[PDB]
Amino acid sequence: SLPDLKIEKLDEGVYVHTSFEEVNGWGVVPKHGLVVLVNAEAYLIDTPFTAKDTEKLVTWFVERGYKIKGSISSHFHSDSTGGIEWLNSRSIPTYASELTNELLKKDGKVQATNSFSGVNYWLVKNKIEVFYPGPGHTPDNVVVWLPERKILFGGCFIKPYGLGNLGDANIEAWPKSAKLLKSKYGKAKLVVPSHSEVGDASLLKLTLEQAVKGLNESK
Ligand SMILES: C[C@H](CS)C(=O)N1CCC[C@H]1C(=O)O
Ligand SMILES: [Zn+2]
Ligand SMILES: [Zn+2]
Repeated sequence: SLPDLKIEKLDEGVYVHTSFEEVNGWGVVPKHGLVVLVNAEAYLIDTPFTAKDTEKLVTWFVERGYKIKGSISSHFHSDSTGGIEWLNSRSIPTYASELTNELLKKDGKVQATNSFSGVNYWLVKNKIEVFYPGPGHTPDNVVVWLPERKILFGGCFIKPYGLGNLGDANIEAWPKSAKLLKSKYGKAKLVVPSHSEVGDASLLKLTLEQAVKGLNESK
């Protein structure tokens, strides 16, 4: 029996959702996601692994009087995009980078309805920003920045302890992308990784260090 979906407040207008799956060859993997509230509207940062969890997550917010305005997926893997098919079926707007959509189509998965290309994208002006630091954990990975709180959702890019599965990784690119991310978001109050506990800006440094080590052990 896996743990039930968890929803907890991280900051004003910000909640973290945690979902769990048994992953072949990796054991039980926890996935952190965010829900960001603007007025009476709610935005999903990453979907839980499954439609069932995504439906539960949406319901929890709908019950509390919020309209689900949009969803954004950090990268193509199912821990970020699992709910897209369901969200699309409910006509709830879904967002991903053009690269992520290309990779999804490739993986035989349902694509986000809306896509953006380019480094910066403001899902909500002045409140939610998507940033692409370049290839790392995957070619398409992006981070989400909340300026009003200085909270960065690292997603699966942030890897303090180990890089994890390198199957889709760009090992050569990653240290450079990490350096770029650290320079841009060193100011961050909080960093929320996908697969590990919430932390301060130091997670950016650790990720860069891990990325360099991985490339080296790699040579
Ligand atoms: C469900 C995730 C996809 S990012 C996964 O398989 N793993 C494998 C180990 C932890 C985590 C990771 O690569 O970050
Ligand atoms: Zn991944
Ligand atoms: Zn992941």
